[PDB]
Amino acid sequence: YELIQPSSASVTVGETVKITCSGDQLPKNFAYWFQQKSDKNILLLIYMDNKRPSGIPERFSGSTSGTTATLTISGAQPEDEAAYYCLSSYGDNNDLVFGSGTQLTVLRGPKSSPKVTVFPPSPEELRTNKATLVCLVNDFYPGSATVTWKANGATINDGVKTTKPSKQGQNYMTSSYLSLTADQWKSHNRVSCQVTHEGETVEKSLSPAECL
Amino acid sequence: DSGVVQSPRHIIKEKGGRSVLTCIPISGHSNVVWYQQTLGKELKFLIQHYEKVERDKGFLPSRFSVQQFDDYHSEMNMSALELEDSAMYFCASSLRWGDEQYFGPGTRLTVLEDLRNVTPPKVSLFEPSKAEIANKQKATLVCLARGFFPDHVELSWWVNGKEVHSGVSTDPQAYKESNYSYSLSSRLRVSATFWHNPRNHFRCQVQFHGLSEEDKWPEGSPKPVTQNISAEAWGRADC
Amino acid sequence: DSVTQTEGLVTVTEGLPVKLNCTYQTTYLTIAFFWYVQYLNEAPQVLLKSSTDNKRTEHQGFHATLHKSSSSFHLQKSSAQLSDSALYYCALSEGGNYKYVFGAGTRLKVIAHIQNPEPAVYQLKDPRSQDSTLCLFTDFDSQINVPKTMESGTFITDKTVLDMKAMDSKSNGAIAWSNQTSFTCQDIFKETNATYPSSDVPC
Amino acid sequence: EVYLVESGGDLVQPGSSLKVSCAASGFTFSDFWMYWVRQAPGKGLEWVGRIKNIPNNYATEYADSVRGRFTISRDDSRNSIYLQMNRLRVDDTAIYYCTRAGRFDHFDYWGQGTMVTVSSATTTAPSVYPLAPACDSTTSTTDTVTLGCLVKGYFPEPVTVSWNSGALTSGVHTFPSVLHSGLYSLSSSVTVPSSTWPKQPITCNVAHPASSTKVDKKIEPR
Ligand SMILES: *[C@@H]1O[C@H](CO)[C@@H](O)[C@H](O)[C@H]1NC(C)=O
Ligand SMILES: *[C@@H]1O[C@H](CO)[C@@H](O)[C@H](O)[C@H]1NC(C)=O
Ligand SMILES: *[C@@H]1O[C@H](CO)[C@@H](O)[C@H](O)[C@H]1NC(C)=O
Ligand SMILES: *[C@@H]1O[C@H](CO)[C@@H](O)[C@H](O)[C@H]1NC(C)=O
Ligand SMILES: *[C@H]1O[C@H](CO)[C@@H](O)[C@H](O)[C@H]1NC(C)=O
Ligand SMILES: *[C@H]1O[C@H](CO)[C@@H](O)[C@H](O)[C@H]1NC(C)=O
Ligand SMILES: *[C@H]1O[C@H](CO)[C@@H](O)[C@H](O)[C@H]1NC(C)=O
Repeated sequence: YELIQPSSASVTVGETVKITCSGDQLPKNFAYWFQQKSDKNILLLIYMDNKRPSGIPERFSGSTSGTTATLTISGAQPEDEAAYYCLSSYGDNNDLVFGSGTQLTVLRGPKSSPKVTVFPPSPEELRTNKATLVCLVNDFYPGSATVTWKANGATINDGVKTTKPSKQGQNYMTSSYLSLTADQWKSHNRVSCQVTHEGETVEKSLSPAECL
Repeated sequence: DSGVVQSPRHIIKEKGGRSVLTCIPISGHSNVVWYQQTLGKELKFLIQHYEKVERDKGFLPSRFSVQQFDDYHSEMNMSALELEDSAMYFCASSLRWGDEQYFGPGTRLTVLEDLRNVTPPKVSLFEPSKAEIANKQKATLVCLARGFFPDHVELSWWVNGKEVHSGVSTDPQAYKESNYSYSLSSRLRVSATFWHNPRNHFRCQVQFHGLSEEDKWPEGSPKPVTQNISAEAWGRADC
Repeated sequence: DSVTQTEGLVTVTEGLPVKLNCTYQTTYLTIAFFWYVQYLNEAPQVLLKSSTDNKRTEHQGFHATLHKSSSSFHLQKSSAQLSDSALYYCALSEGGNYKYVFGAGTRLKVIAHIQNPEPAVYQLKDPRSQDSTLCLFTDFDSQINVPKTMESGTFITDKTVLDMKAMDSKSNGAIAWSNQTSFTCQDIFKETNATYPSSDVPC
Repeated sequence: EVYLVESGGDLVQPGSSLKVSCAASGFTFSDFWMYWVRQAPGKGLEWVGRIKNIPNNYATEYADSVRGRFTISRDDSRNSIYLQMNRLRVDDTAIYYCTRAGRFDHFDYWGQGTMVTVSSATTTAPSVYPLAPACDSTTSTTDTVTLGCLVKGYFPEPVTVSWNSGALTSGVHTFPSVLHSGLYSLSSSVTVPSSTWPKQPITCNVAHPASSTKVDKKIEPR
């Protein structure tokens, strides 16, 4: 069948969170909780839906009632913000299955602001007659900031591509790109990259693209 | 029924586990009492009930709470099971106060630390000895069930599809081959003539008892469930 | 209150008599005394029960007469069959408390008597797995003390009687097995008073 | 010291066939069932199948997602299990992980994995282009300075991007890749104090395992 798991999750350092995995055949089959860090390493947190392996944090309990097993991170910590997948079986041949994984985020408190950094197309880049404008944004917490470019004060919606990664222990980042016809940038006027940091109507503007 | 009924007859569980025992008293009898036999056989009084759930208490652990029903069906609620609770829980019944009690088949439950330690046995049929046959004019078939844990087994001999007891001798109690490994052997003796008969079948069946419905078995190997493992051989080895 | 009875094992040889001692201690008027026999792998069943102070209460072999004076419901059986091998419980029911007192218990092990003892230890094989250090000690006297294991991987069970298809005498057994595939039945069976018959296979 | 090493991944055209293996070391491969598990980039963990040992008839079981095309095989003589994948589909592109299940150990050790790319495209060598500002956009808090490299034009598995061959580790920022017209792209930033680079070398060493991408790009000023 299918195993349900909340799409995400959020807990504040020190406090405690609860991830639920609902499985129709849970009552009949065991559960297993795994942890996947940005590093992509698979970590077995709990097994037999309530027996934690030595070497793992005691704050990782794993109860399980009826058709819903649960991982419980007591006094959640920072280095705990990663992916969580519940595992179990189904059918006569005990088929195996994972949940849709859960993305818990650990709130800290130090609300920082954006740190944009636009970058004009490379000379050799234009050589290939290509204008790829890289607009970055650093040191910010928490909410994702929608980095929208603008041309002469009018949003741009073509050839763009952005992300919303988060690494550097307590430090979020992004890499909002933007392609452009070499003869579009050479013939452009006000290449922008408006960032919108959470909590504030933020607009680090930094209206770039002006010099030569 | 004019006979006490007890269920289940075998319960294996892990600590913290929670099971329930059942007892169908002999029809007519009002007085129902639950007894527990521990290591070596020492009948101990738990809680007695007379005509509905009227009671005279005993050493019945608070975790265990039994009650009677209209049909007089009485069940024993076991909760927070511990290795110490590993016993033979018999249920006896009787009529008016003072005359002849009747024990049911009993429910032998075994609470263990690690279920994963449960495991079926390995039946092996060892044929007679050429010597024995010649000298004593007899054929002794040795059967040896090995490496299994909960000594919840019952070896049975089967010759030609029919069960047999004449000439059979199973070990009284299974030995502890290891700390987590038991073993039980038995033997059967038939004439050198019967053994020689190639049209004669011999089967040693070992009824093992494992987990059931509440099969919360680790998803890393086969759940050892109650089962029948055997080993069979025919007549004279062909020369 | 209590009903104390013999604590030994009372080993007996078929044919000789038996006698399990049982005395009681009650504060109320006893209503009836009973003897329970619980056979290996079986629930405890009544063997016989009594209420009068002299009724050679008889049943499938056993007999036991009660005597209030000296407070006793002793049990005895002249001839002892191997079937009698079981656990025995002495109990009673007394007035007032309604109590149904039970006796500690007494194990009973009747052994066989071999006419012409033919001590012998053979080594049987297993067509299945290649490993199989098995030995069979049979027809040895019912009084000899079968040796015990001296090392791991090895093991010597306890003697056991078998009476094949009602024809004649029975036979005492005791099998041993080990992993020390270096040993032999004679060695495995330390202190040996037997013949270890064996040789190469014809054909 | 229990070790599980996957091997065999590769980028191959759809409808193809790939046979990846899983190596073992640090235990009795004997009393353990092994399993296969892949995972799509942004997708969750997905179980492929399992293969019991000999005492269990080596019984094999596959998820529904690949019951008729994917197969597993065990080789005790080598202490390994394999995955024969046929009629592959792009949606098969993933990193395959193999784990184990014993009498008491369950899904404890996982291998690094092995990438399988099922797509109708070819290794498109990357192209790194220096990123540098200095357009004194009056409102300069240039307490520090940043820049990097724009690796663009690659598509195969992940790549590597160092700086000054490691020396520079603080102030670096390798963001997550980006799918653009079937071609990947990635940049790497670095932040130092205003007076540290125009003088000291701020080179970035890009790599692309797929195709010998021994690149170095001494970022000179404009
Ligand atoms: C048994 O008793 C426990 C008390 O801890 C209770 O939770 C449970 O519902 C009872 N179940 C039965 C079948 O008596
Ligand atoms: C279970 O049995 C195995 C083998 O007998 C033993 O190694 C282990 O210590 C036992 N208990 C547990 C929790 O593994
Ligand atoms: C197992 O053996 C250990 C010795 O290490 C002993 O302490 C323990 O009581 C034994 N447990 C069982 C269930 O036999
Ligand atoms: C196991 O025992 C049951 C009941 O005695 C019998 O019906 C069944 O055939 C046995 N199984 C085997 C494999 O002999
Ligand atoms: C009572 O006497 C008999 C006769 O020998 C003996 O076997 C029994 O052990 C005695 N009772 C006790 C408690 O020793
Ligand atoms: C053989 O004896 C036991 C069981 O066969 C086994 O555990 C042991 O390793 C072996 N003997 C020795 C001395 O190792
Ligand atoms: C040794 O002791 C026995 C007991 O069986 C006696 O019958 C006999 O004289 C002796 N037999 C052997 C083989 O030593």
